[PDB]
Amino acid sequence: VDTCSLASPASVCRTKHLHLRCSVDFTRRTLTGTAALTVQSQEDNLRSLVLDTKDLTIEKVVINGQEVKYALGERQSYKGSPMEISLPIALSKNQEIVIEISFETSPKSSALQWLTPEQTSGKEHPYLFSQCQAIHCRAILPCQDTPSVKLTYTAEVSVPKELVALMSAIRDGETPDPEDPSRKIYKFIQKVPIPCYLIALVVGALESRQIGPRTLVWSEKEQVEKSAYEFSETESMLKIAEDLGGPYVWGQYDLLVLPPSFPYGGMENPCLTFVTPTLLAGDKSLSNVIAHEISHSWTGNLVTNKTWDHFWLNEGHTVYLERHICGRLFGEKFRHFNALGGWGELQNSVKTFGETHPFTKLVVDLTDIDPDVAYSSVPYEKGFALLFYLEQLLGGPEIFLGFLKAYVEKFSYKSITTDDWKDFLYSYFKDKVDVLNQVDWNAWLYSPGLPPIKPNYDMTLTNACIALSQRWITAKEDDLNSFNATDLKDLSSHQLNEFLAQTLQRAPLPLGHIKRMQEVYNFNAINNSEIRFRWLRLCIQSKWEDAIPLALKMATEQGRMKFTRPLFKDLAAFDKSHDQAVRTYQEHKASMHPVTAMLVGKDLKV
Ligand SMILES: c1ccc(Cc2ccc(OC[C@H]3CCCN3)cc2)cc1
Ligand SMILES: [Yb+3]
Ligand SMILES: [Yb+3]
Ligand SMILES: [Zn+2]
Repeated sequence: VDTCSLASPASVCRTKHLHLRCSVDFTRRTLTGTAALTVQSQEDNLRSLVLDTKDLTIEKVVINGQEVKYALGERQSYKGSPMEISLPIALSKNQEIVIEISFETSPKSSALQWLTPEQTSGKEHPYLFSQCQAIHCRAILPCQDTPSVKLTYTAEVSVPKELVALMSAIRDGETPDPEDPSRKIYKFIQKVPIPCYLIALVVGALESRQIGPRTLVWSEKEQVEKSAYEFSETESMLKIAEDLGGPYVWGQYDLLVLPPSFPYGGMENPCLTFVTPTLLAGDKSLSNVIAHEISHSWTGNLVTNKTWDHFWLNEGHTVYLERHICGRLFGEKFRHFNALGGWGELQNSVKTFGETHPFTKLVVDLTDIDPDVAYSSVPYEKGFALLFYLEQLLGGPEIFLGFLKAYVEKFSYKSITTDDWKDFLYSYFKDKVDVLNQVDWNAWLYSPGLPPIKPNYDMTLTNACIALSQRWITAKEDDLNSFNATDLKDLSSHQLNEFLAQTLQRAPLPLGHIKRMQEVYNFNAINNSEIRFRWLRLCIQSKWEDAIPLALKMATEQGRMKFTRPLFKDLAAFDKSHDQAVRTYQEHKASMHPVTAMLVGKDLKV
């Protein structure tokens, strides 16, 4: 059972389909309409069921054409309020009925960010986007808000006629709205069963450009050309992913480039991946995020974690596939470079939480924990590290990719636990059980801290990064003259980033060192978001007051939490910028994404 959901579990009843009919009201910042849930009883004599809700106003519940009794329980913090519905006729096992709930969202919906025209590229029209993962779908519509249940869906969405609606589904046409000529209705169909966290909606002044046989990129007009170029490797990556994972079942693979406040690098919404505009580096160098989102089309969207305690199944396997895609495109030495960088990020995460912290376990226990507070690189990188270690134990990448494909095929359209995964690993590799039994399963799956063993990494591309980082760390004042722009001449953007990551792991450095780094490398000029993030962190941690306005600007001009949270935290930790950091958060809080505002507030103790 799912300790993050208040709804009836899958063992009691299962939602098979959602038909959503709604209207997006920008004047009120509300979504209003009806959610018709087709529900299948899993029990004899079923007379009631419970759904998740969060800050929803319920008008009525209709079954068999008549209003029925319901009750909203008390709010249980971030979990929201349970909604018990009294069924008019007792159901037999496997009987299906349709329950139509009339509802309206709150402007404060934690699933939604409502943007004013000023907050968009075009400055004329407003914009709305959703982000349900993990447990925010209940803040859009009443549902069994657990990934243990998979449903198909159809939707009709009425929007102001100058705007476009898109969803995690196949577009099924548009018409003027008969109830309001100032509006358009956009229709959508998702015929593959999905967990509700994958329900997504965007409304805005959107344009599209074709970039491959099954891919359009969508954004505001101002970003279309740059996005088409940035993500032009998409089809090549989809082809490799199909080779590794099996058939792509979702029809199209479109991309949507969101406004800068989108809180994450990407979200693998089926048919329509959402990405941060912080990927728009100009040189395709941050395309691994696209590889990651593509990979979720198998690991996550087809094979799904049964509860959020098992989130590493989604992420570890996706990072594993991501790094294989990038290895195929750019070589095995590059895969190792990225794998080793990932271990570095895991080191950082473990150090941040502390080596005994429960959020550093691979399988977590989210009982009475807000999923958004637990979120970190751990499931990604500790999960990847386990799979990479197993690859090395079991005879290499060709062999292990055989397992991955078989795993996806075995559990397609299902929701599974860590034990399901482990049982299948043992089944697939039955002739290697002696090797499998050498793994310290209790440590890897259930213990906090760094894994009990570190995999073997090729160091070829990393060596120059470490060498230069070490030169800086061990430099004394009289060595600073020796550094020069030529030091960087043979380093790729990825290597510059890794040099900064290595150096940040030892921060602070002396202020004069950091001043010299700017003098000779001109890192202030680099617009690549990953590099700029790490550089500004290094500058702030090393107490360079000149970097304060730069870091405040980056923290607020975009909202990807990977960057915004640590920049604010670093600015708060620096005495010279502390008061400004707090004031800046206070001033921006009302117009921030609701989850980002919550987490930055928590980080700052404000
Ligand atoms: C370990 C850490 C967090 C969680 C809960 C969780 C899972 C996914 C989440 O997704 C949020 C963003 C990540 C990228 C797009 N969605 C958030 C919280 C479970 C295990
Ligand atoms: Yb159609
Ligand atoms: Yb010296
Ligand atoms: Zn992911």
